[PDB]
Amino acid sequence: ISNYINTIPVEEQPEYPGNLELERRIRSAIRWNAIMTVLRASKKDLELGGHMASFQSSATIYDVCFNHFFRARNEQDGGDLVYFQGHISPGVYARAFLEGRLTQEQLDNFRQEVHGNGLSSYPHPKLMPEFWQFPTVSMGLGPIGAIYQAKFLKYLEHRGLKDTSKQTVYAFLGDGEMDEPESKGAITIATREKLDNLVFVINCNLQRLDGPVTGNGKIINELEGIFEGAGWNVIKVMWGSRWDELLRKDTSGKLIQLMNETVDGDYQTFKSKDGAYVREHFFGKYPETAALVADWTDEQIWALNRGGHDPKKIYAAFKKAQETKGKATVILAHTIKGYGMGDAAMDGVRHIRDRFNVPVSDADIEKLPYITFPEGSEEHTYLHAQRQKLHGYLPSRQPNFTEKLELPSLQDFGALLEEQSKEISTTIAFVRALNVMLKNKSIKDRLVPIIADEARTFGMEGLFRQIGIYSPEDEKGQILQEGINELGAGCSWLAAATSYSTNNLPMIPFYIYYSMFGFQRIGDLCWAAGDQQARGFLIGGTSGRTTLNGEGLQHEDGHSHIQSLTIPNCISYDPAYAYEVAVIMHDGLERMYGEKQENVYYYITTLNENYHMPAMPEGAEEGIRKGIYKLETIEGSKGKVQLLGSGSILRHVREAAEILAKDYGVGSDVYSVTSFTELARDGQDCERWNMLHPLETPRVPYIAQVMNDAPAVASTDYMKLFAEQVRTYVPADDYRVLGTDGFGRSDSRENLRHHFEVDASYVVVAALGELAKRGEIDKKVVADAIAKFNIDADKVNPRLA
Amino acid sequence: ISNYINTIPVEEQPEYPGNLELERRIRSAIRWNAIMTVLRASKKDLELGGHMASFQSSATIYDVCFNHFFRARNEQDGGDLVYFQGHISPGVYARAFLEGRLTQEQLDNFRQEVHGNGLSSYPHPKLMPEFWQFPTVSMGLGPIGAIYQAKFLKYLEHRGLKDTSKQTVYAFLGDGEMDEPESKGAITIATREKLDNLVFVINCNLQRLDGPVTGNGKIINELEGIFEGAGWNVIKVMWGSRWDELLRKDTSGKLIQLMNETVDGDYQTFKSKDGAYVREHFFGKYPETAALVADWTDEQIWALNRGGHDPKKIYAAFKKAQETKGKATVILAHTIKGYGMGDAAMDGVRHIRDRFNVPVSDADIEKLPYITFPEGSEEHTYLHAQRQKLHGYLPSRQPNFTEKLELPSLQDFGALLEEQSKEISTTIAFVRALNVMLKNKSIKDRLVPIIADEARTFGMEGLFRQIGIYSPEDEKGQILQEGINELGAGCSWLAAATSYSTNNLPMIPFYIYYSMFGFQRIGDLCWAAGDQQARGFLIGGTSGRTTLNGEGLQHEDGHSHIQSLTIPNCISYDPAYAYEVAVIMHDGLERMYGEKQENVYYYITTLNENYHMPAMPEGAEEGIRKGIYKLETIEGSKGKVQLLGSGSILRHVREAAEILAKDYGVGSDVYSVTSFTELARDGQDCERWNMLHPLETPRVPYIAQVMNDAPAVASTDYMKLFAEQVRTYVPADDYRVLGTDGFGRSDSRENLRHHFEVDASYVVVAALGELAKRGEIDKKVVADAIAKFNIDADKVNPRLA
Ligand SMILES: Cc1ncc(Cn2c(C)c(CCOP(=O)(O)OP(=O)(O)O)sc2=O)c(N)n1
Ligand SMILES: Cc1ncc(Cn2c(C)c(CCOP(=O)(O)OP(=O)(O)O)sc2=O)c(N)n1
Ligand SMILES: [Mg+2]
Ligand SMILES: [Mg+2]
Repeated sequence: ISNYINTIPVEEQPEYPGNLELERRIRSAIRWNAIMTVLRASKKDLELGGHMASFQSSATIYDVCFNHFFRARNEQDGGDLVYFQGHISPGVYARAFLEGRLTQEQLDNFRQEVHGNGLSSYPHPKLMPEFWQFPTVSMGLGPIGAIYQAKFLKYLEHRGLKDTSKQTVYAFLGDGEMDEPESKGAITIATREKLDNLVFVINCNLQRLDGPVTGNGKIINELEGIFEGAGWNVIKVMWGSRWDELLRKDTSGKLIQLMNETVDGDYQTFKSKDGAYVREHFFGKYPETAALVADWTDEQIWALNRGGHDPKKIYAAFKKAQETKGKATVILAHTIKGYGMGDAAMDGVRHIRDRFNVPVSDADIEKLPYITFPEGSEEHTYLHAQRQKLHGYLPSRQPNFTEKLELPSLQDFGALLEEQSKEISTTIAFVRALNVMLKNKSIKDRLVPIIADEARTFGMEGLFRQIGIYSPEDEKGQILQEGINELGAGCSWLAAATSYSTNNLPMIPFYIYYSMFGFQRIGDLCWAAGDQQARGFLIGGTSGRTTLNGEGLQHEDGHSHIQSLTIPNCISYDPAYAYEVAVIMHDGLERMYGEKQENVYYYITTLNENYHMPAMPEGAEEGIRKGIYKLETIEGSKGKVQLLGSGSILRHVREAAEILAKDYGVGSDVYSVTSFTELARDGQDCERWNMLHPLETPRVPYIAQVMNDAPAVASTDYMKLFAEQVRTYVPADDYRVLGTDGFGRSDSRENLRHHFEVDASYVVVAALGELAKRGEIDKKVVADAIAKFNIDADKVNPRLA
Repeated sequence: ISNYINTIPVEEQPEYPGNLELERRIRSAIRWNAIMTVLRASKKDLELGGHMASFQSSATIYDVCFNHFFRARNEQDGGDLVYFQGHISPGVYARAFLEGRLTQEQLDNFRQEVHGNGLSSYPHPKLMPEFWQFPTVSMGLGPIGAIYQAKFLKYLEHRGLKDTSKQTVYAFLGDGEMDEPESKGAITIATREKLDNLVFVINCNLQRLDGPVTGNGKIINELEGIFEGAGWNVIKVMWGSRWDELLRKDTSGKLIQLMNETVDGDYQTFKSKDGAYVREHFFGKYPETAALVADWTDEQIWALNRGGHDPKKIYAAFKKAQETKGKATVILAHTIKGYGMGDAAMDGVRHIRDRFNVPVSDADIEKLPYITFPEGSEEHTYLHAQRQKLHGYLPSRQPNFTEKLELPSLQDFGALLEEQSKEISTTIAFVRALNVMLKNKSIKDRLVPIIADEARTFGMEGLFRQIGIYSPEDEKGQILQEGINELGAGCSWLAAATSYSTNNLPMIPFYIYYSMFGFQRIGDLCWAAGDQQARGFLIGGTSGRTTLNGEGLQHEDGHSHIQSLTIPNCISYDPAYAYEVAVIMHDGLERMYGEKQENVYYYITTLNENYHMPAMPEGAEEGIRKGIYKLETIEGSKGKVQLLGSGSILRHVREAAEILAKDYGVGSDVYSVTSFTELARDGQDCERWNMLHPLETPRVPYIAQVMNDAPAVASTDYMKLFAEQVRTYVPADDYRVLGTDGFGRSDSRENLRHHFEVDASYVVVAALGELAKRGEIDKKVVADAIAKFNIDADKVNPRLA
């Protein structure tokens, strides 16, 4: 940790290239418009919300960037990728409006979007697909997402995919936000990969929402110490030019000491006082210091500003960051929260109007008007001149990539559609589908297989020889290995899955990991990924509660599908067979990267268990994509039932169907449910349409179109709700659901399949139980089956076990 | 960072206190038994799994701690809290067996626990409630969990609740694991809080699972750099004692420069070779280094070992960490993964038996026999003698606290059961409930309110002046303010929620935060919390998709309940009224901290919306607990329906009921569903039991004992699956569910509840639609309602919007 003064001495500070006075004129109008936007929304009294004090402390930092650094998307690259602090959006909206990119009506619709012409509270690409790019309001996700974005940009270059060398990734963070584990949790990665195309701009106003980050300490010193220890280039922007001659004057080194020894809380207090308090309490600590401002009007004292408010001091830091190579730079900008708001952080409105010399007369001020710069005006000229010199305006977003990809047809996945000689798993099927894609000229180099240490478990190690491991194992390596870091890998996946828009270069990621450590461990990023319109594939390997049998409690995933079904634009599947994964993967590619360019991403759970893989029934394609199709019908004169299964459990309900037919003469319809969730979504859609169109003929849910009314039983490797979610749509009077509710534990697949009551014997007993209720069979026969199958009717509910 | 040598010089290292010779024998026996355990499970060929290489690399570190450092739970405190690395469990089981705490049958039942006498793969309290304490296999959770456990212990001491001053928290981590953002993302807090009762012990064998952590780097240096930069005391245990002379006679400084410049990849290459190789490639790099070992035989060179394998080196670091105050300490133990296993890294195991001079014949080697030390043997005496000196054996866990608390009665919350004066929200109701508790003499100081920055949003800023904010606002402050760090807040919550077991001091944490950042953001921690038998309350504030109306996409929670229902021992509630919040909180208090000592934790979503809070209907208590109760029935001569609601949407369902009655003559039964999830679970339990007891009297779902068969409609601020989850158990033929499926956006509550098709208007059209279908009313009546209510029957499905 260095002294509590700027990192760059004024002697090494470059000349500021802009018109300081004209820029302040433009900056003040933006400040005013930002405040009017939030104030106008406030007037509605609809509890709309919005922030003001934050952008007030960082406006000048953004201002210098928009005028002298931020490159907009251009013919060569997507420009600088700016991860704007989410809640300073009113300021971004204020500038866009001034640039004529947003209308007055839109600003008046701030935080009112449902009707079509409003603005989102925060950066939400899904809501404003041509404006916002990176979802940052969920603190912590911005810094790590940016780190991996910077890394992915380097990847594109090294692979020779695109020259991203002129792109800088900027993460604008708050100091309170750095407390999130994800904020500093991955910073050593920027050093490892020498990400000199990444700049962290932490706005150090010393306060978070309900108070100061560390009132008893020095947050800027803590930040410096850890980022410096992490090998980052640290630039502290502490004081404005006014301090320059003061420090130069101080030969006793007492100012540095006072500055160094004063704690956050104190500094924050001074800020709420007056020149008198400072000179007395601050400067009054030592005579040597008091004697510096001794000849200072208290108003001269109170005039000393924090470095984050001085453009000249801000410019030096960004110019230096821009020049630095070999590592990432973090700029710690010292600011005042609620800067120039005084009263805050109509009398207060008159205050900021005066404070920033805003061009609004006393006759207009009560109208809370927005300010605009006419064409031909000095301000209008400069505002656009600076941006044009920087390639245009940002934030901006292109929702669809321009190129046409020549995707592999399903036929190209032929070998997977046929019966397998060897017993394999859906994971081996996945790796094989990847290889089919690796032979496709058009997308072969666009594929981005991602791993988090474990490859062997997923039999991914065979790909290493064919495509290599990105290791700037060389800079041309194609597979991204992120180590034991599920969040970081999800971030690389997000960078690749949204590359089609950000860089207009579609990249198709395939991130495979232990399914349990998916939505459960990185769920907030998965939700933000949907916001970011990510188009890619998340592969939850070693899935199913009873299939990853030895690992136990914190590994056995019998619910990721319950977690995944909560994301609107995530398409989840739990295939049982290899031909299904091929059909599913092919459909995803087509939907997402085909001409449709559907803003959706895929989640496919795959297995680590091998078994016979039959050939795809002819014409089963549409059903597989839809989520269900009848596998076969079995004859039986004693009765009829329908049996549904998915994943590794389908194999077991299929065995229950043979037992039922053989030992009980009960026939059945066997269905492979590739997606209980897509089927649930379809039923809901039909029911909603029906409810909304009372005079129209009721639409029939696909699952209801596929199934009949015979008593049904379903079993899967997930908790019962996974299959229960389609109850409303099952056309049978009876629909029993077996599932793996309860905490996992270590044992053999067989022992677990019995414990969780999802094996063949339970399916048979469940099927028999319904026919018994119908009067088709004697209750005694089901009671004997329970006995016959060594089933403990009185063992604790697995959910409780 | 510092030189690549041991932090502690020999002249400063203390005399080893134990019998190294005897200790090696015992250690070798534990090494053997651990491998026999995993190998024996392997023989079963049931894909049970288990690891061996990892524990082989860290065995001596644990051995020195078990012999001279670890304090077992005792009469005064819970002893040292050790977060044992997850996959080295075979080594912990091997020692427990040698200590006579585990039987050979149990070891023989390693990873086969479904039947009663087996052992879990990893540390899982829920599965082995009296053995394991902290769930660590999900990497990253243990380090951050440990930091907040150390902080909580301090908290207990500052608040005067318990002198935890003699307890040390050890987090045994892997170097690969440190890549998880959660691993280093919060190390800065240990310095902030001066956690000199926290010791991070990172096993630096330089490799993850599928390779080195950073082959082209030095993770020990990286680790050292960031931890020291974060203010921690870092102690490096690099080289064994054989290096001392070499380093001491090397006056040129070349050996250090060589050690310093060598990257991890080459170091690892050295251990796969032999002495000759090292002599040429490592020492042969320079004439001065080559000369240090010129007099050595390739064997004497091959014998040079890593510090983490030398008891004397290990001991010095743990001892030194023991006298370090004012901050936490990180011990970087340098080891060899797959140590002593050589080749591997039946009879091929005879190599390790040779390697560690294991006392088992080459004829019995194939039998994979366990080693034990007979009562009276020098080894047996020393093993137990060392432990007794340290208060016994660990790990061990106590499932229930011993003291009896005098919990508040429901009557004590009487004011909350009456009709409320002003319009308040369920969050105000929650804070008021907390205050009732804070007046209880028995539990007032056992309460642990936890907030992540935001307090005023939840009106918690009012408890500050009352109970204070913990600051070691003083050190006796009760409220834990964890800033913008949801994971850290949940870790403090976890430490508190399980203090009843680890310290036999029941503490009752109430963590309130923006619901969206609960399970979605810290779900892996939440799952581990259930594994750790956590007893506390998680309060999801500003919950509901349409209720936190202005915030939008990344804040509007309409699915946290779908995530929370995936955890078996978490009880979820979505109350609409203040009296319900009181009954649920009282019930949870009694269930968890009452005589019942039920291992479950609660999840209550609360609102930021104010509306009329009615008086609790006499006798509604049990129904509120169970999940549903009839609020009232409204008369209607034209038809009848059932209307269900929860949270903030219930009042709109009641509004729909009046509309139906007043505008259409349709009567209804209105139900308040406090917990759709608990009703589903109950129904699932009923049908499961029914299926398993076919000859017996069928069990009726509680919801079927409340509802009747009139067409039903339900609406909640959550996606449709939240209410649809009870379909199977709803006794009505028609059951329409309205929900907030889809991404959130900014707008007014009114506009949002209409966009998400969940307001009174949609409930009325849904109910009327059901009657028209029954021929009960004209289809034109529903069509006109849709018109009357300005409903867009053809707008896009909110899920797709
Ligand atoms: C994960 C998460 N937690 C909490 C919040 C709530 N929140 C919080 C806690 C804010 C305080 C921001 O403090 P900061 O120091 O990061 O930045 P500023 O002081 O510059 O605003 S702004 C905001 O929306 C959030 N958006 N995301
Ligand atoms: C969150 C998470 N991700 C992945 C794994 C899988 N995993 C991984 C990736 C291991 C490698 C351990 O590497 P390490 O360096 O932390 O430890 P050792 O070298 O001492 O074994 S052990 C293991 O079970 C896990 N348990 N938890
Ligand atoms: Mg701040
Ligand atoms: Mg390792």
